[PDB]
Amino acid sequence: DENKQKALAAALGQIEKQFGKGSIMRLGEDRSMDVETISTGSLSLDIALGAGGLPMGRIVEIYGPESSGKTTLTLQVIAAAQREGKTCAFIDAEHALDPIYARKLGVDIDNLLCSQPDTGEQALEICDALARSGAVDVIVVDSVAALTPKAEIESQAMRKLAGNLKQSNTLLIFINQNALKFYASVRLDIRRIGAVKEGENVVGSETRVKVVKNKIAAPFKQAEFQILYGEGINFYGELVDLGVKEKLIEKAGAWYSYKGEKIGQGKANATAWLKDNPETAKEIEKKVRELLL
Amino acid sequence: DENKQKALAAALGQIEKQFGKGSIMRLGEDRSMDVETISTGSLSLDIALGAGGLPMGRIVEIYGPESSGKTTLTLQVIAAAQREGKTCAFIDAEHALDPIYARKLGVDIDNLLCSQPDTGEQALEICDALARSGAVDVIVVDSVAALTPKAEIESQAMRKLAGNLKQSNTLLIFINQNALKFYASVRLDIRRIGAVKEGENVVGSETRVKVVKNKIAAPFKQAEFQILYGEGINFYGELVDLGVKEKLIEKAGAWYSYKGEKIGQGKANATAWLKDNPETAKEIEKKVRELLL
Amino acid sequence: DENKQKALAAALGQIEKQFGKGSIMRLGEDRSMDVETISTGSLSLDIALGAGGLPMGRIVEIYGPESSGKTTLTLQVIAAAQREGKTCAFIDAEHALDPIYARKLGVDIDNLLCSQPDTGEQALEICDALARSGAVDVIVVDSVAALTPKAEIESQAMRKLAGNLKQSNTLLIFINQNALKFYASVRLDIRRIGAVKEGENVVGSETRVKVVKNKIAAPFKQAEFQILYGEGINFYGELVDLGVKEKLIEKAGAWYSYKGEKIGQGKANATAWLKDNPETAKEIEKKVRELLL
Amino acid sequence: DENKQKALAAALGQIEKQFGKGSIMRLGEDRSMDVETISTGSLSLDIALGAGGLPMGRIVEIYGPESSGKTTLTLQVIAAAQREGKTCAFIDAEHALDPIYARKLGVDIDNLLCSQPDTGEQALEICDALARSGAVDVIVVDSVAALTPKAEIESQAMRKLAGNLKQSNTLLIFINQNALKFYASVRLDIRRIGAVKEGENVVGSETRVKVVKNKIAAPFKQAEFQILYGEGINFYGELVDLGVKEKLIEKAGAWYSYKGEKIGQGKANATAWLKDNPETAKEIEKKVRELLL
Amino acid sequence: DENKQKALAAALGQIEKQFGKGSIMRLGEDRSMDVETISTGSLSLDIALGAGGLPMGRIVEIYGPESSGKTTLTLQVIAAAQREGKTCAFIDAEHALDPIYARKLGVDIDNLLCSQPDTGEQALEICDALARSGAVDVIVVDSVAALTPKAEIESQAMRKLAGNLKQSNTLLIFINQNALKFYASVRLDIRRIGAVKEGENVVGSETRVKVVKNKIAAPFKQAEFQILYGEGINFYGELVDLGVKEKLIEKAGAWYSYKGEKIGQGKANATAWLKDNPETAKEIEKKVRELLL
Amino acid sequence: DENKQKALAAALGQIEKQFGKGSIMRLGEDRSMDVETISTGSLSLDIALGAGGLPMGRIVEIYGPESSGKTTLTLQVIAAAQREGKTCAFIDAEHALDPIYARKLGVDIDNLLCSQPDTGEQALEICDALARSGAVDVIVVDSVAALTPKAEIESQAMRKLAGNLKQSNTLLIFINQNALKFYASVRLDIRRIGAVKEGENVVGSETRVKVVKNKIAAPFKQAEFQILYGEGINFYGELVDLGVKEKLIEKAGAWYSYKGEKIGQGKANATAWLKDNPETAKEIEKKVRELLL
Ligand SMILES: Nc1ncnc2c1ncn2[C@@H]1O[C@H](COP(=O)(O)OP(=O)(O)O)[C@@H](O)[C@H]1O
Ligand SMILES: Nc1ncnc2c1ncn2[C@@H]1O[C@H](COP(=O)(O)OP(=O)(O)O)[C@@H](O)[C@H]1O
Ligand SMILES: Nc1ncnc2c1ncn2[C@@H]1O[C@H](COP(=O)(O)OP(=O)(O)O)[C@@H](O)[C@H]1O
Ligand SMILES: Nc1ncnc2c1ncn2[C@@H]1O[C@H](COP(=O)(O)OP(=O)(O)O)[C@@H](O)[C@H]1O
Ligand SMILES: Nc1ncnc2c1ncn2[C@@H]1O[C@H](COP(=O)(O)OP(=O)(O)O)[C@@H](O)[C@H]1O
Ligand SMILES: Nc1ncnc2c1ncn2[C@@H]1O[C@H](COP(=O)(O)OP(=O)(O)O)[C@@H](O)[C@H]1O
Ligand SMILES: [Mg+2]
Ligand SMILES: [Mg+2]
Ligand SMILES: [Mg+2]
Ligand SMILES: [Mg+2]
Ligand SMILES: [Mg+2]
Ligand SMILES: [Mg+2]
Ligand SMILES: [Mg+2]
Ligand SMILES: [Mg+2]
Ligand SMILES: [Mg+2]
Ligand SMILES: [Mg+2]
Ligand SMILES: [Mg+2]
Ligand SMILES: [Mg+2]
Ligand SMILES: [Mg+2]
Ligand SMILES: [Mg+2]
Ligand SMILES: [Mg+2]
Ligand SMILES: [Mg+2]
Ligand SMILES: [Mg+2]
Ligand SMILES: [Mg+2]
Ligand SMILES: [Mg+2]
Ligand SMILES: [Mg+2]
Ligand SMILES: [Mg+2]
Ligand SMILES: [Mg+2]
Ligand SMILES: [Mg+2]
Ligand SMILES: [Mg+2]
Repeated sequence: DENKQKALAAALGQIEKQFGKGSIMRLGEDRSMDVETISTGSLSLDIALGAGGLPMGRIVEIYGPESSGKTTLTLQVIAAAQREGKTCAFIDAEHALDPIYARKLGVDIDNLLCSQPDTGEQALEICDALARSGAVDVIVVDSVAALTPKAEIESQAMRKLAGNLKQSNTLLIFINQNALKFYASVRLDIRRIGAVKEGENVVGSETRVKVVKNKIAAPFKQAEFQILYGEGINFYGELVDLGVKEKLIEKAGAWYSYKGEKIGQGKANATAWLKDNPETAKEIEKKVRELLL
Repeated sequence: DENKQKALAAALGQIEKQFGKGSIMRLGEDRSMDVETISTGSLSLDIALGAGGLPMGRIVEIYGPESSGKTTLTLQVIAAAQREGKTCAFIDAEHALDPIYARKLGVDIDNLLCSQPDTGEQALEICDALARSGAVDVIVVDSVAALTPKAEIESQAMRKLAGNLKQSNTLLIFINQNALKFYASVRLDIRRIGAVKEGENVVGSETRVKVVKNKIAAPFKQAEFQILYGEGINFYGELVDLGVKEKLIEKAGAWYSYKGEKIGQGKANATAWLKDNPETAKEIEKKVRELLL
Repeated sequence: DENKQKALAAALGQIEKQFGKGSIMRLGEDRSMDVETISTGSLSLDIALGAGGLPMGRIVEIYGPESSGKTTLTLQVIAAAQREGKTCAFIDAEHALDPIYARKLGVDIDNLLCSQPDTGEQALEICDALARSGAVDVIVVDSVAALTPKAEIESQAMRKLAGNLKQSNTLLIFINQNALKFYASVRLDIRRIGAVKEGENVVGSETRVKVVKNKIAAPFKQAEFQILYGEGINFYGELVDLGVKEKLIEKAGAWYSYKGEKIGQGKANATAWLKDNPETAKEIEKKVRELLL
Repeated sequence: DENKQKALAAALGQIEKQFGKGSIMRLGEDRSMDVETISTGSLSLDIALGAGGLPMGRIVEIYGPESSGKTTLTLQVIAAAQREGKTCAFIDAEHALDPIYARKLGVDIDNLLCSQPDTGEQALEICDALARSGAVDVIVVDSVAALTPKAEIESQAMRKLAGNLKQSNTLLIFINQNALKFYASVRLDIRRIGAVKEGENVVGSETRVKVVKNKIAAPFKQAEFQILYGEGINFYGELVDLGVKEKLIEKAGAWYSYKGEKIGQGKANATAWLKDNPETAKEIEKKVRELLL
Repeated sequence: DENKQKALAAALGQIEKQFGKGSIMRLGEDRSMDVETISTGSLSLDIALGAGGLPMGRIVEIYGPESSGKTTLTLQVIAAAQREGKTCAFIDAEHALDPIYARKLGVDIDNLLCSQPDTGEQALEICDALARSGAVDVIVVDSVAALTPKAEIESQAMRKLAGNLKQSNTLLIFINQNALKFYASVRLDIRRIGAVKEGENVVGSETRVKVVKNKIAAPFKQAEFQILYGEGINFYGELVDLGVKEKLIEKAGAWYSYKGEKIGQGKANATAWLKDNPETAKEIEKKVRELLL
Repeated sequence: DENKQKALAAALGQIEKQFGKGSIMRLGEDRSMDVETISTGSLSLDIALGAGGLPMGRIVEIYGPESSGKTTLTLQVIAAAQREGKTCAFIDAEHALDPIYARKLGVDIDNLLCSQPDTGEQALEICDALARSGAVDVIVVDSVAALTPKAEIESQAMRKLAGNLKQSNTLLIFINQNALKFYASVRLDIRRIGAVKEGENVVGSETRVKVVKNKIAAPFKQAEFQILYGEGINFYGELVDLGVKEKLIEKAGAWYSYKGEKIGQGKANATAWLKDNPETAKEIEKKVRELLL
């Protein structure tokens, strides 16, 4: 019993000492590695990640079918980073960025560095150079599948990239539509699981993200949220549901209320209220994070 | 005659003395090695295994095509072990565990240890460390085919692992989609042999498991059962068929009855009755096991 | 002339005296060594072997591509031996025996001894121990190619094995997919040379076995027969063709007849008739053997 | 001049007296030792050998890559010998003789003596015993490379063998895929130098044999012929070419004619004509031999 | 000074009187012993030999790796000798002479004497008998390494051979792949130092011969030339280079010219011109020899 | 004390008077016999020899494994002698001299006398005749081990040779790969102790020479230097190290400087500078010699 508990603790400790704190974990442990993170723009996903956002200095992979929300997520990560004065770069092989939508999500387009590489090797070399500069905080590559080998147009790189990103504390996200599978500290499976309709017209998509790999906190948690056309992740909608779940917001059938006052009849109205009262929303969000992180 | 019977008995005895009781057996012998086991969650498979479940302290291999039920089986083994207060670990290289489905199968996710190794060598070293701790009862590796060599990403280990697992009495299961082939005490070939439909819609799969290698009891026995989507192995369905086979449950055409009373018209209803009357089901299961083990 | 005939007879006699009766032979001689044999389940192969089956106390090798019929042949040898009350053992390194198919071929699975060795050395030692017991009549090793050396997993043996098998009169068959090449008294090359179709669907395979080495009777004879899925060697089909060849069964174009009566139109129907009239079939088989052996 | 011619003649005569007529020769001399021979089945090779076939009482080596035609040649030698009522033996270590193909080549399989020795020493002892009998005319050993030493399975012999073969006038051919190199009177290098196609399908092989050692006539001559699948050496094709070369058969562009009459348009048709008119073919063959031997 | 010059001249003279003119030499002396020679077929090698070819009545050794050009050289020596009406003999232990290639090199195959000895002792005795005849001008032994001692198959000879060859003025060349090392008057080290390609395909080999021992003229000179497949030594190519070196042929960058006229652009074309204009080539060759010999 | 010092001085003096100045010495004495010498081409070895080079009129032995640098050393001795107008002879039994390499080392090949003796006795007699001429300054015999006795091919000499060499003041070096051991005044043990690489490719060998016997100065000193392929002993490299050792050249970490100016960064560059500025190099060399000799 106690003897076995001590033997297990020691064994797990030796494993962590040899391979790192995130090398083995109990799926239910409420502990996370002390790591600097950048918000994904989704409250439920920041919670599912355990650390409250994506880890700096690491490689992250986000994959899923076209239109599942990969680009939207990375643009919101960039916006979050830029708000904190961080320098971001976008390595593009898709040729599909919409600056109007990006600005809507909060991205400072004017200060976003961008490269549209001729070959996959050039793209990786540019990433490594930005990584080695110690002056770039976030790099987004969209997408992996578009990176065509030079030889074709006419593993070793990943190892060096990972090392350089770690040394400079640079977060790098690969959007994908074994090297990456193994070098990534976080891998996200994102998919559209339904449509959001304001009556009879489709205005967005119901989205689900599974954290299939997580080396900074317990893996396999999931997040669900809506992505509204031209607006991005419906953060306040997530806050309504999580506020209720943590018993910070009461739901009397269809009426939602906070601290004894109604904020809206129906999730849509409750969401709008939080959005129009950001100072209070920030307090609820802060409370939710303290409880679930 | 008698002289030859004694010569054969002595020869087989010498073989067993030199290489172990399971080194040679008569395929029809109703004897099994005294070994501690953990249920697979399938009554027919526990029977096919001869010992009533998978043997602790040994290496087991379960292989078959994608979606044949390998993960489902290992999760039900984990659930069975945890119910008995055993400590389990999941070494993942697939990045595909669904905790919602796992909890449905009975797994205590919160207490499940999990590791997502960077390389095949790291995965094996972690297994060995858990094995040497003497504090881990069940280790599941999913999957063998995903374990990529470090050198690639940028036999000797099996021998030590097997020895350590034996010393600590730790069961280790490798999911695969010559080292393993020879070090494993039990090897299971699992495959989907049909679809289960509740009318016009597919709700599960007809499954067949062949015990192709068994060093704890006679090999080559087979098990057949259904795996229902979101529910796992249809144990009560197996109990209906085995109860009838052992003449514990009578089948009057389409009506099934127990001790003179009808439990259901059609296998589906009979199955539901056993499921809703677990105390009686446990008695029938106990009877079946005593007769076939 | 006569002087040369006597000189040749004496020389051949001296060779046989020094190395054994089967050390030299005329390929056309209708003489075979007096040796106890076990049927292969194929009438044409028993004939091609010259002695009417495989020789007890000797080593036999059967090799050919996967699915050529090696296992089927050895299972039918086991069934034939068991029918005569002989004790058989199956040394398995393939982990692929199907007891349902085996029982269909006539094998008494319950009484079949089985070993699934960890290493090639262990397998050979088990064979030798069974050989030295004087209580095992037939040993089948499947397969040679799967016997991995212990050193790898982490000639001298053949000599002793051959001697022990001879002393106990134990037949041992090695299934293979220079030691064996030279120690074997019979070596069979088996291959699939076509498909058998009952209309538009494949129901079996056309098979050809060449006796490439034979130390008990003249080598190089061949046998041709069908192996039907789930049924094994089509013995009665061979009997139809051989009965006709030896003029015991008449064939009037498409109609086959025996002793003035039609047994079937087309080989398939004639085969079915013999199968349903075993007492007569046994007489024809006996006649064929007396004529060709 | 004349003095030097006489000195050379005397010196060569002394050499021959001391070591044998074939100890030294002028490569262009049209003289051959009076020796009994057996045809190889190839007209060009019988010519290249100088004596018209292989010499009895001597050792011959035929070597070349697999499928070059070694076995085919030896089987045709056996057929030629048997046609003359000679007794032949086949010492086999290859376990690959096809009696159907052999009969096609003219071999009297029923009367062919055969031995499949356990060791290289046993094979040589059997050869020597057959050699000493004075009752065996031709011995073929296939192959040298397969003769494994007893010690391994668990020069002095060649000297005695050669002496015994000489005394009994027995021809012995070793098929190989320094002892032999030096004891052999004839050594043949055979190789496939192309494919023979009847349109778009391969039906045979273009073959070339070099007489690299010849102690009965001038060495280094070459022979070229085709070996057709299932038929053996295309003798009549050689006869067409040699008949033309010796101006016995005229070739008017594509039309071949004999004694003023066309026998075929194209080598294939001319060959067929000779084959269908053997009595005339034999006369042409006889003429060619008288001119080139 | 002068006194020392006279003392040295006398000492060297006494040495030569006691051991022979070639017993000591100045490496740069442009003097050679008056000896009859036979061309090697290589202009640069005849020059490197100092005497203009190999010396008659002496023993010569030519050694080097397989395919370096040893046989080619000896065949060209034989061709040169035969052109002058000399009688040549080939003592073969290699069994590899190609008469087609030999005729291409100029060898009169029909008149070439050949022996294929059973033992090394027999080969040497045959050489000695040919040597003592006084009727053989050139003897080539290929090869030394193949001469196996009789005792094995089941110095003193060299001394007698050398004496007999000297008395009859017979040149003997040993091809090798201390007796010979010391009895030989000339020893040649030949090796392939590159490939000759007519574009992208290999058509020959770049060859280098070092005169490591020379008792008829200064040793250690070297020769470089090409050996073209099926053609032998590229003599005209050597003539182009030597003609230029001796300023008999002018080279204006890539254009070669003789007596004011262009003979070709590039060495290949210049070579072809000399080959097609042999009467002029012979004059240039004669000039080169007079200057370098 | 003083009495003992005088007794020792007298005793050593009597020994020297009776057997020669070099019959006994203090290993540390900085005195050497007044003897004419010829440089070895190695500055460190000339220093280790004590006299500044090899002594004329004496016998020297240089031995070591193949490729240790024996021939290179003797060729550089010959070059040094010839530069001073001395007459040199090369007695060869190796048949391996490369005149291209020799000229590179400074040897005047054209004026080098050379003999390639048939027997060991002939070689020694030629050496003695050259020795007695009083007109040869340096004789090199390569090698001792190759000198085969006449009797074999089919001490007393050393005594006379030594006497004659002494009388004529002729230096004779025996290259070896008790007579010599005792008659030699200097014996050198040379060996390769490493490889010299210009990056990743081997360009030379690190060499060590031990003066194991020295009758002209204190024995047992050692020399270390590099031998570069195609260039010989790296003299300037030795000068850099010795210049530094004697504080004539300063080394500031990696920078070498002379008289206040940098000559190169790294030994390689410093070496190159001395090589390109021979007039200064000669002054440094002269200084080093005055200090260490
Ligand atoms: N340019 C855009 N303008 C308005 N909405 C957009 C735009 N791009 C994406 N969206 C919204 O985001 C959802 C997911 O798109 P996106 O993040 O581009 O998917 P992915 O990169 O996975 O293909 C869309 O269904 C849409 O509602
Ligand atoms: N996450 C899941 N949710 C619901 N059913 C599942 C889930 N995973 C597996 N199953 C059920 O189990 C069956 C076999 O799946 P699984 O055990 O994952 O196969 P394998 O691991 O061999 O690929 C599926 O066909 C399905 O019915
Ligand atoms: N389990 C089985 N069930 C039904 N038929 C089988 C089975 N195993 C073999 N057969 C039949 O035998 C044929 C040859 O198979 P087998 O004897 O196993 O080949 P091998 O051992 O040479 O690989 C198959 O093509 C099939 O018709
Ligand atoms: N059993 C056979 N049936 C038909 N043709 C054969 C057979 N064996 C050999 N041949 C023919 O002879 C050619 C050479 O075969 P073979 O004499 O066996 O070669 P080797 O003995 O040198 O390996 C083949 O390419 C084929 O055309
Ligand atoms: N039979 C041949 N036919 C065509 N070229 C040949 C032949 N034999 C030799 N050669 C040419 O001569 C070169 C050297 O061969 P050879 O003189 O036989 O070498 P060695 O006797 O030293 O082994 C070959 O690389 C080839 O270009
Ligand atoms: N012919 C040559 N060409 C270029 N370098 C040579 C030559 N001969 C010797 N060397 C150089 O001298 C080193 C020693 O060779 P050498 O003096 O011949 O050794 P030894 O005579 O002791 O066998 C070689 O490792 C090589 O670097
Ligand atoms: Mg670490
Ligand atoms: Mg941890
Ligand atoms: Mg996108
Ligand atoms: Mg561009
Ligand atoms: Mg990681
Ligand atoms: Mg044991
Ligand atoms: Mg047992
Ligand atoms: Mg799975
Ligand atoms: Mg085991
Ligand atoms: Mg016997
Ligand atoms: Mg017999
Ligand atoms: Mg099988
Ligand atoms: Mg045998
Ligand atoms: Mg004789
Ligand atoms: Mg002759
Ligand atoms: Mg063959
Ligand atoms: Mg012979
Ligand atoms: Mg003389
Ligand atoms: Mg001279
Ligand atoms: Mg050659
Ligand atoms: Mg000589
Ligand atoms: Mg003295
Ligand atoms: Mg002294
Ligand atoms: Mg040397």
